[PDB]
Amino acid sequence: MKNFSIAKSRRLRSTPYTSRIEKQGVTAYTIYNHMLLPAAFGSIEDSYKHLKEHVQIWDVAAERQVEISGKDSAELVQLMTCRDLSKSKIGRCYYCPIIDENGNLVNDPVVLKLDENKWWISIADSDVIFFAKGLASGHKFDVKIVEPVVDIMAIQGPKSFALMEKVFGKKITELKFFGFDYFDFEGTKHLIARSGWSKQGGYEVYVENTQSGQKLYDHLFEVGKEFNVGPGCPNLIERIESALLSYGNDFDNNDNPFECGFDQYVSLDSDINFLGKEKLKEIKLKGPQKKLRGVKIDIKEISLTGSKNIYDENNNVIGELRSACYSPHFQKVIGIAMIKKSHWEASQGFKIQINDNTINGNVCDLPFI
Amino acid sequence: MKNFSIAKSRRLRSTPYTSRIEKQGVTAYTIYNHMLLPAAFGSIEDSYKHLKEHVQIWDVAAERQVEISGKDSAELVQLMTCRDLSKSKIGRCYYCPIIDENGNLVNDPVVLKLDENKWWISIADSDVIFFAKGLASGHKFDVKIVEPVVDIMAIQGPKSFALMEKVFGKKITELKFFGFDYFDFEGTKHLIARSGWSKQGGYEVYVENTQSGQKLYDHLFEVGKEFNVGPGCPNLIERIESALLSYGNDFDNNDNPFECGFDQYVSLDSDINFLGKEKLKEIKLKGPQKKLRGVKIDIKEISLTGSKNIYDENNNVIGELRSACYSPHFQKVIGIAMIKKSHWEASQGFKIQINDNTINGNVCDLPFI
Ligand SMILES: C[SH](C)CCC(=O)O
Ligand SMILES: C[SH](C)CCC(=O)O
Ligand code: NA
Ligand code: NA
Repeated sequence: MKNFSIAKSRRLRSTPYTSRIEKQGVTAYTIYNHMLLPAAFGSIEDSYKHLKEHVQIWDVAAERQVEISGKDSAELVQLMTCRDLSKSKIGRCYYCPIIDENGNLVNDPVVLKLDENKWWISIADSDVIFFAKGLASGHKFDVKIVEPVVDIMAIQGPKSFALMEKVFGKKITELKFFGFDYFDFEGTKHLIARSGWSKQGGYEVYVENTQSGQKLYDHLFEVGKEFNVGPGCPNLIERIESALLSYGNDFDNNDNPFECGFDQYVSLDSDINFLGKEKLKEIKLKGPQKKLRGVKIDIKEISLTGSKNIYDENNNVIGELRSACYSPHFQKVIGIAMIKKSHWEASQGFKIQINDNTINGNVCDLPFI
Repeated sequence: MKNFSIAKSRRLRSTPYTSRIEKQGVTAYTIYNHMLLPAAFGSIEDSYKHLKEHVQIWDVAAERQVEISGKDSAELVQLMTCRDLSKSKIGRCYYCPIIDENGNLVNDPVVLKLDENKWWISIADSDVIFFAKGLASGHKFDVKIVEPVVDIMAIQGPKSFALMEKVFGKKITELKFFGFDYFDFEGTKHLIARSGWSKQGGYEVYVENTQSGQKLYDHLFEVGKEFNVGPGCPNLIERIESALLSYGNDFDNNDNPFECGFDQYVSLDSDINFLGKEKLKEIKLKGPQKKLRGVKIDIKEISLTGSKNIYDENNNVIGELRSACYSPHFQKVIGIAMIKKSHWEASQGFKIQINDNTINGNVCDLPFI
């Protein structure tokens, strides 16, 4: 067979939105945090164009939360990330790389400060809950760690502001990027952040009152018709163009933050302790020997399923292509690659095999646009 | 909306056997430990009938290892599990429930003792490596924790013993259940255990030398025609009939071992140190308020995708059906349910609504066969 079906089970968790999206045209799934995440609603290029011009509602429930509360909750959160949260404020979100004892990436979540003693870690695809539970036990921290009942719905695209203002009124229009607050829908208060896995604008509704969230979802589709609302999901083209990096795709637990472009989030000259701080000072002094870069490849199609080596003029491996797609903006394939220090330079040429032909590409900066 | 395609990416990791199985009729995938695991090679019932009579070769690479080595490795491994490993022997495998600070299940792995200071933990679908790393950091254990390059191939079914003797000779016939040793194929030594996720007999080859394992895979197909060898995968029908429990399906991180039938693996009265030991003591003394049981249901078809409530005659919820399938042995649907203390007793009747019909079922003992 060309394509393979996904086998559903209790373990591959459905979401509060599954029944809805399966009547709205979902065509493909991925699995993310042991949960179904839509991957396509037909053509990825059509979804891309729609996202960039209108507004979409996304089931991103698979963006699970790790809730850490109690007296040592701030310290535990800080312990897991190289980002300095000492001046963090309630009602703000923070991109916080989580690192291990080697200094290598575990996850790249967004952390929400709900209170000094209550934190939500909105996670990429790894079981951060168990890292946090292991740490808390070993460090004898006084915390409560749970995966709360939170199922995010995202509202993304340029018309997201107009749609959300229609439903929630003027107060939501004051919400700054990476801020959050509480908004009423038909008597139920929902936490809403101005965030989401696109650079096309919008919000994430951290649904705790599930039935109210389901009714909100339906209401967004009803009153969003004038904005050409449609279903959607994180988009492969948009996210590669925007250089939104994906744990497990672009970087993994063999990579450190300096190989990923995360330099600005590694706080080494502060007084905070976090895992691997150690080794990260050593890495920063010598500098990385490999780093994420963009590539362009002159061909019009690709289906990347795993790393592909890229090569030099003496056919020595100089990198690994990790994410890629056809970009309508460039009218060629673009992608994200881990490249050796010899080949970092934007415009640097390389070779790659697709099917059985050697094809030229070149290195470029991130983001692409 | 009936079947949906899986969307491949680097993050949904391929295996050393993917290219082979995709020429041998794989039709559906699940995701297990962030890795592709075959779910079907066409009809499940046909696969079931074949497994029960003949022999299958399975890509179960998604059964990842956590390797913990070094001076404090034995202690860290024991810290994670309620199973007493104090008399454990090199060359033996042990079923070791992994427990958190609440006494709840994190994973149900099998642990292989390679050396006093080298342990492989063969894991179910959760990121045990991060639990280990968290614990090691807080205790400052002198250990190395890695996911090694190990990609299990299983050989399962009543003809597995004969096929493996054909390749490896008399000495493999001496291997006892849940034992392992090293066996030469074409000059390369492979760790082989008598284990696997069926009750139909066989082995798991813990392939480290990937190229050799690939050659072995091909060789088993060539020399296994005598035994009607075929490809296959963990089988839903067989595993439910055999009462093999799956983390995320039948039990999860809200459940403790005394709700799951794991009592024989919980060591409370020895000197071992592990998480949740106190709470397990507290829990064992009250007794569980819910437990896994078997069910039989009077219809001939089911497609279970998540928990289904099961009801008494007056519409009170008395449990949750968590895994189910049509069983050709019973000529009806069977399954595994978490049932409340009021309604455990074997033979207790219940109701379940499947679309337009309320269907009768009853509670039963595990195992079914
Ligand atoms: C759920 S999004 C925030 C991430 C999707 C991806 O990594 O492919
Ligand atoms: C990989 S098997 C050992 C388990 C598969 C399942 O839990 O469905
Ligand atoms: Na989701
Ligand atoms: Na696998």
